[PDB]
Amino acid sequence: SGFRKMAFPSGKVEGCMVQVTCGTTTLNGLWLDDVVYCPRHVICTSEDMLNPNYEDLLIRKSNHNFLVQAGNVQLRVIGHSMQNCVLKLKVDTANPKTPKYKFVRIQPGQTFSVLACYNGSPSGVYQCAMRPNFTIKGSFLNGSCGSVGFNIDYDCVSFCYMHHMELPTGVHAGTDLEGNFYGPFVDRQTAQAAGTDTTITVNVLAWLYAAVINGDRWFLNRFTTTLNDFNLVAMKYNYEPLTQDHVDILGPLSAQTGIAVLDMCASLKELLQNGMNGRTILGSALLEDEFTPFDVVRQCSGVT
Amino acid sequence: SGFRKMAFPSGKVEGCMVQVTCGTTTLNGLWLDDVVYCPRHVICTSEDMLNPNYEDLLIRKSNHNFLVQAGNVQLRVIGHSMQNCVLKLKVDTANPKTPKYKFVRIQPGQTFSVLACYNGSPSGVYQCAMRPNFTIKGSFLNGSCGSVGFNIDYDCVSFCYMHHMELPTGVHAGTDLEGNFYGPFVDRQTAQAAGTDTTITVNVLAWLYAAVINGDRWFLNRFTTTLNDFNLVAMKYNYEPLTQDHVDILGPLSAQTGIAVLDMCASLKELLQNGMNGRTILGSALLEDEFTPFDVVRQCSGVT
Ligand SMILES: N#CCOc1ccccc1C(=O)NCc1cnsc1
Ligand SMILES: N#CCOc1ccccc1C(=O)NCc1cnsc1
Repeated sequence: SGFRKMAFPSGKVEGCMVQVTCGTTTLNGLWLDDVVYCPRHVICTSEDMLNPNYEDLLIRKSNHNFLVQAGNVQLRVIGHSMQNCVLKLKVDTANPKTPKYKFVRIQPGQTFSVLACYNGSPSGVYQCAMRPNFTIKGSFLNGSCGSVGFNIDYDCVSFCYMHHMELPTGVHAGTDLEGNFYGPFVDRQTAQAAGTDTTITVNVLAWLYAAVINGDRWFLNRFTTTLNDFNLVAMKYNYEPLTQDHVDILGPLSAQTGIAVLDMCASLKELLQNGMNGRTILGSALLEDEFTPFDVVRQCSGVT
Repeated sequence: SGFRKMAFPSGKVEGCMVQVTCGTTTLNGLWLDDVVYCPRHVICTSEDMLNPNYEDLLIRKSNHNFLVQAGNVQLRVIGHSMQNCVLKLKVDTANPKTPKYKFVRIQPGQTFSVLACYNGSPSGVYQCAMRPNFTIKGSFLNGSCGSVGFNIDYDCVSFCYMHHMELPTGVHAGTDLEGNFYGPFVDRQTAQAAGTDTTITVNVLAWLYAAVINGDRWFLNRFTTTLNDFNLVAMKYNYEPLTQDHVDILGPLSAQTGIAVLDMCASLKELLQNGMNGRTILGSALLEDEFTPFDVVRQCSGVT
């Protein structure tokens, strides 16, 4: 019993964190096999950040200009390339701590763990979610660029995110491990406002099932609704539209608790229309949306 | 920018997790040097849990009865002892992944990271706090016993907690690494109700400073208070009394933000007397108390 914002064990990802220096800029890199992956803005100076031409800037850089340090030992750069907004630094040594891995581009609503690093060293681990506006509400300071988001399936690490920047509103933007940004963000110091931060409806439902399982049942009501009715209510409150796909994904939670998905929707509907009235659900005074139906099933079953 | 419930990187602790089996019971163990530490209720059967005499139960167990498995390889038990509520299994091999470590008994209000394990394998990491009633609001299922709480200071892991049980109210009880329970809990299936779960006042103040630093300032008011006045308000709301020691601990946060500790207390006082009025602080609708003044300083400065 008990429900917590749980991150994956970070050991496998710690073994990949390196420090990348180019000129005076120092950020983090991800070392998998003989390749070190890092944000391309490592090649920029504070004067370049406003409007950089990365192709032009990269002409001035050679293999010896990128200083890669794994722990306290220097890695030899035998090649470099730019793929979208990341740099791939071919080193002469394969990372001996390289776990089994995949590079996946996740959808908004999916959650992942972030290993926050500074100067190639891990400082903390926390759980995140790709917001519907393609931002992440991380906790990142200057020098955190290069830190990665990830999911683990027993022994395989699926890298999904790499941190690149903080928007003027304090939220975060980054790429997948192919260098493609999530959303419309560009790696330059320009006007980039985020879109509507809507609530992940399927994740709030999953978190309501996690509360029923753990004993919090005060919010269960005598009502039901239809998908269309609930969606009219969800539109008003800036909640993502719930689809039949989301209902099917909530299937094993509905099955375990014996509460039909549309019944839980009518509970969510009343909570939106009436508030919590000073009460709490899983020790939280607001409707949590950063646990997927999969995270609930994993945490509640004990998947290792 | 951004403030998250951040856990320490778990790699160093993952390298210590082993599986301990005694008869039909299987729980987790912590392998440091040539010693495997685990809860003593590993020697109990479901029939013993009601009223066990661990000294008597232990007479029937020999070195070969405790099956220690580090990863997929078996560890040889060359000795066993009981220290309070833990068992120390002397193995023939020192753990080659033993980090620098200390065993510390923490006070209530202190926070730590938990590495939740099942069958010796880590499944998740989250941040906890020793509640003022000596319980922890963890996320633990059957077989999670043996999972440990910890803090890291650069390279040294301070082990502070080992999970032992779940009280009938769904909260958790456990020991320090010497086997001494936090609070009055006993490792038996008996009536054990928790005391008042008061709010950690110094941690709410620290979290209010973390919000000011990160841009959330709506709650800052034109008022101030005295320690005695604030404490009368804190008594009413089941908040821990604030001491001059807590004021001094909040010194660097007060210094960085330029907001006197007693001014932040009057902000906390108004928030307690008037509620949040549907607003949020650091994306939370309730006053967070599981970040110490040290955690705020660490997260906001980027200590690796
Ligand atoms: N605002 C802002 C940028 O500062 C940061 C704050 C938090 C996390 C990362 C950075 C960071 O180091 N970005 C560097 C950068 C990215 N694209 S052009 C320069
Ligand atoms: N209620 C209850 C116990 O079940 C648990 C739930 C969550 C975490 C641990 C346990 C657990 O395995 N305790 C075993 C135990 C501890 N002392 S006598 C038997």
